[PDB]
Amino acid sequence: TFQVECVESRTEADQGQYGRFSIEPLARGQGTTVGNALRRVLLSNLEGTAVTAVRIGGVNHEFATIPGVREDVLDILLNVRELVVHAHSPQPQIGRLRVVGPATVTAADVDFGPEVEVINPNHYIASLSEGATLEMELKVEWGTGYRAIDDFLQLDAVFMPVRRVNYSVEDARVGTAIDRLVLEVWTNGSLSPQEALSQAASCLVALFEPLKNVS
Amino acid sequence: EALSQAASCLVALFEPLKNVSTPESQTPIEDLQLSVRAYNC
DNA sequence: ACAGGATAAAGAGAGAAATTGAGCCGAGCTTAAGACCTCCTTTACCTTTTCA
Repeated sequence: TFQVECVESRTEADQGQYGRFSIEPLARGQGTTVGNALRRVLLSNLEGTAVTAVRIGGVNHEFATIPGVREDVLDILLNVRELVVHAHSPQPQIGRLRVVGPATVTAADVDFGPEVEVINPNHYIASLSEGATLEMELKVEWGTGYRAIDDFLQLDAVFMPVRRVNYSVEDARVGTAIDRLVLEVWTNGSLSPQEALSQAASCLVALFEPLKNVS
Repeated sequence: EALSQAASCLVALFEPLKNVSTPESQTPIEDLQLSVRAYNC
């Protein structure tokens, strides 16, 4: 019997949200149990969307250049691996970019479908000079956890909605040994930290439920 | 039964985090129809 | 060390004083209910002003 209270919530400019929760009173040793389980589930067992592959018109390898584009293929790939998207359908989607001329290519230029929302609309991707056309095709998939790899260039997508999890255990002794959990959650903005916390708790409850009524 | 009790404790531990995260009394005393004396006091 | 001698300063003996506490009382004191007299309020109806 405890009470979870969001002490603080923020929305950093990069659209990355932050939250801190105080959970108390917890019995001695339960703070670490809850904190570690929540951290593992949040960072490893939440679903999210990320750019899995990309095709660029004019190149064929990661170590290649694009005439008139300040960055090369590698810089664009790294700038796109951190592009944050959120899909409303379990079906993989394809977005198309075709900016041209002097321009700063940001996330807003990607023509995703109605089912894909770019969390940060101004996310630097490339900088085109005069008489340059950047033709790009991005593929968005549904996955969990950072996933390194072994036509379309395969990418090491970051499916994680949650960016960072920290927890600390204090002592709320009034006058036994009671504990208090302080949980800090940084999310990339695709989910609020309260939605990420709710989904992590749902996964844990679903894991521990069948271990109760039989064995 | 210890495995069952431990699982029950865990489920009860993570349950609160699953989804947690009258017109007559507003009447001004003028409508009480008090005596002018009581009202004024 | 031990014995004798001189002395003053500190105990025992008693009653008489002064307190003292103890019972046994009724005089002082408190409590509660009811009645009961000033002071005040507010009304209903006026009279008495200043003015168009």
